[PDB]
Amino acid sequence: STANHFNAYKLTRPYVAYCADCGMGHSCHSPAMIENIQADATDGTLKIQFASQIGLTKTDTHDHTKIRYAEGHDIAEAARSTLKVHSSSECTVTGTMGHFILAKCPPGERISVSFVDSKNEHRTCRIAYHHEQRLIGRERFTVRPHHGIELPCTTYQLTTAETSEEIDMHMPPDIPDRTILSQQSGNVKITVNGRTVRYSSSCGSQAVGTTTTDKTINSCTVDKCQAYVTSHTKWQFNSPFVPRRMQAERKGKVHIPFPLINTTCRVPLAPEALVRSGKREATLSLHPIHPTLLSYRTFGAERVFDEQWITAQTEVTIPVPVEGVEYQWGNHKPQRFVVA
Amino acid sequence: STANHFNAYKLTRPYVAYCADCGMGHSCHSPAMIENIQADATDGTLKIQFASQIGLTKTDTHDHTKIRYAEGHDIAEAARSTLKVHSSSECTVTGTMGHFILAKCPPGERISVSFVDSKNEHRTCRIAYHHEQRLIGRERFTVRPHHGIELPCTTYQLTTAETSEEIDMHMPPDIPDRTILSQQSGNVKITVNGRTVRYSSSCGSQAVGTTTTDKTINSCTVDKCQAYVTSHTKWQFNSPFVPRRMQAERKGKVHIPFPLINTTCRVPLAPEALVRSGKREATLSLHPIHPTLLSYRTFGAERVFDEQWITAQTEVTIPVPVEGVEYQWGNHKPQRFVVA
Amino acid sequence: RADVCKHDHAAAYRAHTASLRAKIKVTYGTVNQTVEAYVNGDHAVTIAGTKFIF
Repeated sequence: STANHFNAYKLTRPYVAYCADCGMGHSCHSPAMIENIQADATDGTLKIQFASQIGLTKTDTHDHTKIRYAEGHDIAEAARSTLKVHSSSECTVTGTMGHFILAKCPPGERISVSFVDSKNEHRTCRIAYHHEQRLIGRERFTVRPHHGIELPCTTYQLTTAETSEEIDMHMPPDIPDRTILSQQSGNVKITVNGRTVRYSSSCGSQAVGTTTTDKTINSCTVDKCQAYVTSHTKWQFNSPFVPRRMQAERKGKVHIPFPLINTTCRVPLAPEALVRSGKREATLSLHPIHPTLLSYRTFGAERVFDEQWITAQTEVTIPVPVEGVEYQWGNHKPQRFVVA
Repeated sequence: STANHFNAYKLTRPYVAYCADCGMGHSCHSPAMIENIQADATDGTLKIQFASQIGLTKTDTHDHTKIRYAEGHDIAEAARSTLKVHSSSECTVTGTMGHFILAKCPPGERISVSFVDSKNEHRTCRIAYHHEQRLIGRERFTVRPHHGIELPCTTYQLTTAETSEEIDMHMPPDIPDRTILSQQSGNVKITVNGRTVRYSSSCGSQAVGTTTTDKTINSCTVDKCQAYVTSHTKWQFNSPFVPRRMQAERKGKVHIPFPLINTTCRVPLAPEALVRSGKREATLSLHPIHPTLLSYRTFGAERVFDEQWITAQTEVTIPVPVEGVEYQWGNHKPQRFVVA
Repeated sequence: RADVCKHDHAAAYRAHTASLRAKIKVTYGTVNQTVEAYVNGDHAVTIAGTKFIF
């Protein structure tokens, strides 16, 4: 959920993942893999799944000094302002819950997500995400201030959760590698490790064993040491890049914080109008605004009626029948008239 | 030069640059000049030519921390973290060695180099370059991440150099000025300072004679005297601000960092298609991806070979004759069908 | 399914027959009230001295 979020943080330790685009050419086991871009909102605040613990505590302390994530040693810990959403510029961070970080970003088709608090020169990734502001109404801008807009809006939740729906984190697996232990081909050293390392050799009982216990290994393989990946008291969500080193599929639940509520919307009203009223037809002369989807629909018979995104200081002949038009040239009530 | 890069650094001292693009209207001899850009890349690393010893210590050490540079006195250097590249935003820093610095910038009108230690919050400049990534492939997005396709793309070399292409590390230069001297009104006083010192008086030893130290000339009017500063033992190439009236035309050796090799690119494959085959005509409905070209070309003596900006959710009737066609729409092998 | 499907779905209602519901302000002589009926012909607008059928 998101209420006493230490329990949801403290069920599993966070896990890092081999992303494919992570710093201009690299795929690597970053803690800044975008697990997904969850933007289910008319309000347009992206709740993207961080690869680390979204508000992850290194002792399970949900305090802004600890934005803890997947490191080599279990806490990739950093300063909680250290993230950076780079849509076209520094998108505003709105909060961190569980494994996801929610925030408003600038407009775009590709969003980068970075963390530098212990983050690797600001360890960052960059995915594609078509954050385009499809706002309601005719108008096309992010400006509340001249208060004319009172519309419905799909707002992202701004508080932490209680429980809305659980992403399942559990069952600490591994994913295939070659670099666990050390050995000269009959002289094997296996020590404590930052990941749950299975103990593998080329001959003998070395195949597995996710312990951090020191041992010498003979009668095996020089590259044959299979220091395996696993977990204990950890587990990723789904392992998108993320190899599945579980035997059985299972996890516990966690709520993506800020479940979206039906909020309002302040869209700006446009400039008012010009109505030249001649014979059988009206001319709507409008000056420009931020661009407006204006609709002139003739009310009456089989409906001669049009609508277009108008974007200049222009004039349109709304046809003025005996039935009349509906000139919604902007975000007012579109009320037309009769002949005169 | 590239391996012992301190050899090519210690051959020729760094210079200052009379850049006109220097801070929103003013432009003078700043250290934030840019000599030229290097665009040999399908990958598109701008190889900017930096005026300073960016990637060389001010003591001539191989100091990856010390982003060296030039003042009037030789070591006008800071940390390497003060180097910033802003094209339309903070582009990716790629690599630095001395006068060469390559990096992956975003889309932008002018690439802006900025040194910020003394150059007060990034004293820099923005030279005008069309940074448009001409992506190969039937599709056209900047997406590495999913396994879409490998493409051969001529990429810039991203390693340390040894030598491939000689920058003319020579031309002991000259320059213009008015201010190199001093004098208390009949005592013309020169000091040891950062100009290779010629004297130019109305007459005297501050009209001819050495300038690397203090010299007093009694009975000298202030409108007579003038200190001149030339260059020697190295230089920038043709002095793009750099008024090089030095009489000895002579060159030195420098190596451009990382000449390009045939690299790859993670090509984004799109969704495929929907076939609807009619009476000798075909209709491929394309759902949209990030925008690409799709080219319908006939099968036989010349069929209607047309291209199309595949940039939306639409359908195209590639007319599949008895001779047939080839439906290239995206990143597939474009083999179309025959009449059936 | 998407998690906002319960947050927001899309309705594809095949059409049945529909009923137009009306409201007549009546100046029924010196009576002056409003009646609001489903206009199918069965509802009797019990006016003050009125059994209207819209």
